[PDB]
Amino acid sequence: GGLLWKIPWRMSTHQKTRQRERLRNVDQVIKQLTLGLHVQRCQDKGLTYQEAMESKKKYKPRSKSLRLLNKPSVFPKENQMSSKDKYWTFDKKAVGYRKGIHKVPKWTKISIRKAPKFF
Amino acid sequence: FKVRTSVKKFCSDCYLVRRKGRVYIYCKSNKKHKQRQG
Amino acid sequence: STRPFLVAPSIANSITTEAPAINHSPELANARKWLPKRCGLITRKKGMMPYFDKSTGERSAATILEVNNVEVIMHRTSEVNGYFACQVGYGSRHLSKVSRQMLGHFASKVVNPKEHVAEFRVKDEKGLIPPGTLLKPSFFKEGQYVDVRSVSKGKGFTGVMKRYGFKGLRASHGTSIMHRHGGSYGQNQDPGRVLPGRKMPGHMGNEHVTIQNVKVLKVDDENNVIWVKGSVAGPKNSFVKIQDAIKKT
Amino acid sequence: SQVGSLPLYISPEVQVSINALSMPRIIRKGRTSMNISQNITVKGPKGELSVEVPDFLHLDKDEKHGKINVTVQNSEDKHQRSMWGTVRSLINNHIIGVTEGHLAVLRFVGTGYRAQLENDGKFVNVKVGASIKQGLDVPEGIVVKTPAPTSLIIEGCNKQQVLLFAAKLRKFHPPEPYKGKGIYVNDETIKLKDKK
Amino acid sequence: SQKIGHSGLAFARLWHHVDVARDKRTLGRLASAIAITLIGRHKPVYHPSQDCGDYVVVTNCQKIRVTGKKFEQKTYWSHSGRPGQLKLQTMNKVVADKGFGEILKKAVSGMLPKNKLRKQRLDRLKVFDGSENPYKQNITAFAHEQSSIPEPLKESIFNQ
RNA sequence: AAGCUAAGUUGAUAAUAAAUAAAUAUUGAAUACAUAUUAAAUAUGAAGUUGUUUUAAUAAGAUAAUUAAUCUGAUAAUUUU
RNA sequence: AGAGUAGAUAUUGUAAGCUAUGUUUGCCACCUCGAUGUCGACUCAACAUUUCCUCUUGGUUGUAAAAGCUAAGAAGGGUU
RNA sequence: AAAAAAUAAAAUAUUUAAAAUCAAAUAUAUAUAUAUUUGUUAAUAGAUAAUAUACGGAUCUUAAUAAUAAGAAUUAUUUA
RNA sequence: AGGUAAAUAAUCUAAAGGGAAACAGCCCAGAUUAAGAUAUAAAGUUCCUAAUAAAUAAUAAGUGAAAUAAAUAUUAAAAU
Repeated sequence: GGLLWKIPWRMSTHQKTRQRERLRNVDQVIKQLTLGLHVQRCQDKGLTYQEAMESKKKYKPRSKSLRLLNKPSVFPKENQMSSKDKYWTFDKKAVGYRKGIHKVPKWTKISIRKAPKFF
Repeated sequence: FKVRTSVKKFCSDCYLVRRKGRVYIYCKSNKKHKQRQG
Repeated sequence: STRPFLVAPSIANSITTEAPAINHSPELANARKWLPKRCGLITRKKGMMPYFDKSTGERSAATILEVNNVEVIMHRTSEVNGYFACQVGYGSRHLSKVSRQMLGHFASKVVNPKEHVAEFRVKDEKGLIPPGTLLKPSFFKEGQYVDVRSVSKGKGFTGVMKRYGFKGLRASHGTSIMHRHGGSYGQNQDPGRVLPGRKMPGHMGNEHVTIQNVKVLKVDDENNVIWVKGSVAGPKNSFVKIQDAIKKT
Repeated sequence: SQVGSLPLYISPEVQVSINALSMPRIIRKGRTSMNISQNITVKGPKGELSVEVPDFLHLDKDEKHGKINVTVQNSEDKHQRSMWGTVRSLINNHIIGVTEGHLAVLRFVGTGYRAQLENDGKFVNVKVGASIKQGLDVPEGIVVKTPAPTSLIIEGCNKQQVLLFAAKLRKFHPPEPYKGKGIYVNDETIKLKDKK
Repeated sequence: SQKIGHSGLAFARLWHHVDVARDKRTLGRLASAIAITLIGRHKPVYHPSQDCGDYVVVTNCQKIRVTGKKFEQKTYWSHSGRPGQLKLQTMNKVVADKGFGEILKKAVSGMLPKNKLRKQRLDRLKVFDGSENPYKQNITAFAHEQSSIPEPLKESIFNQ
């Protein structure tokens, strides 16, 4: 290994904060998507925008992917997530079966919340 | 002195000491049991 | 009446504390030093001749160091100069040769225009000789040991064989054009250059040389010479310092 | 803790005082610190001697039954607790020395192995198998005396100093195993090997 | 418009005292603080192209704070160029040789920007192990501060 | 003969001391004991270290003179240490 | 484990285990493949310390002594 | 021997875990029903080559007294 | 193995910019020409070097502070 890819094995505090923020943003996006759908469905039934926003009973999304994203068991929120799953991917060939998320290529775009139950 | 990584006390008369940032095992009975952690 | 001045509170209200003494101070260095307890005298190496011991019969080569107008010009002290030393002056010189400033200096110190001046550093204030006095060969005792400083014979631009005792290359068996050119310098590649202090041809001699623990064979105030056992660095008429041996008593 | 809690008995002749130092010094560890402020003294019949001690420690002198106690401001602080047991023990040792006096008998074992007072008590010459002469000067406070040539006695008010001196004396020739042979401080023993 | 006026006072080299006995900062933090002053970053008239930093007189430098076991561990290196001449001195040894002021100076040097003005900036730092120093008389002072200081002390300082 | 040489002559291995590595200790709690401290105190100990010693480089400092019927240098001449 | 009289750890240490190293035999073709310094000698060494001797020191029924054995510190000097 | 008692400072271990259990929280019916999520070790030694120490460098672990004033610049989890 | 044989994705190749000390391929991000006020990305905010202040733990070893070295020993810490 003569070429030096000087990437540290762990993240800085600032990196971790940025990661957390990014995670929070994707959750927010999902929430917005569900909310807009609900609003649209209220409008279709025949309420005003404000009335729809007020509504006690929020409509859950019917499409599959959205419904999965809504579930925390499948796609957890940043507040829900463990410290470890925010900053460590599962890597079967690593010692500890764990690897920094920053070592994943395009980790800033690519999402990866859920690790295996005991790894 | 047996200078080694592993430093276990052999007999009851052995006693462990922590000096100079090194674990020593001295012994009051058997002088062969003198060890030092690196 | 008083002049205008302002002073900072930070510098006024600063609690007074003396600085700790440092190794690279003069006074510490002086304390460390291995020095003789007595002054010396400047001499000229007049030549060399045999000394026969009349009891035993043993012959020893002795250098004849002449002592002429040797005089304590002034001396230096720890409080002013940082060390204790006696500025000795040797011989007599013309007006013509000596600088106006030097002549004035000699007049102030009340000595004749001098042929060679040199310091002789000592341990204590007790070792200092009163200034103006004349130092004669009887200063030293016969049989005592002395250190001897002088500038060696100039050898000119010398080769590595004469400088450093390099073996050189072979005389025969194919050797071409480098019989004496000691080879292999600055290793190769690993250093990438000639590492400092690589023994190379250069100028040799004409440098100072202390010779320690030389025995004073003979002293006589009549002929104005100190006999000294063995060799002394430099040519004839070269100036030679002489002080008690620090190593030998 | 268990040592420091033990109260010290004093006889009327001896006085255990305490007072602040002229210029207190601070011992600085990596994380923790320790400011030496107070200075305990144990004055008595045979002599007087002192212990420089931290600020957190302080005495508790009782008039009744001749007892005095020692306590620290925080026993749950580890360093303080460690100091407490030390200091109490030290002042007990001092008390013992001033009232009774500490002793250290050195018995020399070997053919021509013996001690001698050379400089009228001020230098213990020791001859223990060496061409060169061996020995060392007695410190201040220590008084040495030789009932026999082969049995020296060191005596002093400070338990630390006397026993250090004894150890130094021994160090010229500690007991060999093959023949029980050398310098034995107090009740010192050695398991003798089989000759063969 | 803002720049136009008499700029002589802005570019004036002031003299800044720091009694190390009083200052509670550790060595490195103190050195870093000094470095800024030496550069002239504290003053708004600063420009990278122009050296415009003040003098800093450090005093009672023997009482400088050093954390951990750096006083007996921390090694200062040196090398001429000839191999086998790496000179490694521990902090305490360096102090014994020169002083605590030398140590501070080294820190300050390392803090400073690596260019032609660095040496000048380093020179402006004036460090002293104890209290007494020649620059006593030239530290910045004000008339409003004079009431705090007792009467004869000022006179003694002036005499000195 | 000189010179230069080494086959020759002479000198020298640079003390003392400072802190130390390994190692050997004293008092001593935390931790009834015990433990040389990876607690506070207290000791020793190396062809190593710091020094010392020597050589060279520098030039803080010092004494001395200051417009020259003789100031300090330099060119020039005669040479050599 | 097994030697080592009697005892695994005085000294010995299998097979396996975990590392280090970056000296060698490889392996790779990534360098130029206008790098002989063509691999050995001589001249000259410099450097490391993973210490051969020399200095300090622990153990060594396997240190009585002397030889040693073994280990620690140690690269100052020296090593045909 | 030696206990204001346990509530907590005994030993002998196993252990190094939020699966389980427990606590905290989300989600559904909701006067607390289920399901999902989150919560369980530290330091030293081991340590190891060759031009030169090399966290990029300086340097960073804070201390009442006492400055307008310092107090990680390391690691773990977070805030603005 | 900077290996080799394909598969897949991206970049490079043919991509200037910011980050990763330096840096073909990694992390960001795509130069039409300016300009430089407003958001920022990746990455950072004691100094060098643009830019910060906090909480709460834990570390004392300079461990560490952008290139995480192991079986094992020791000392601790929780828990059962």
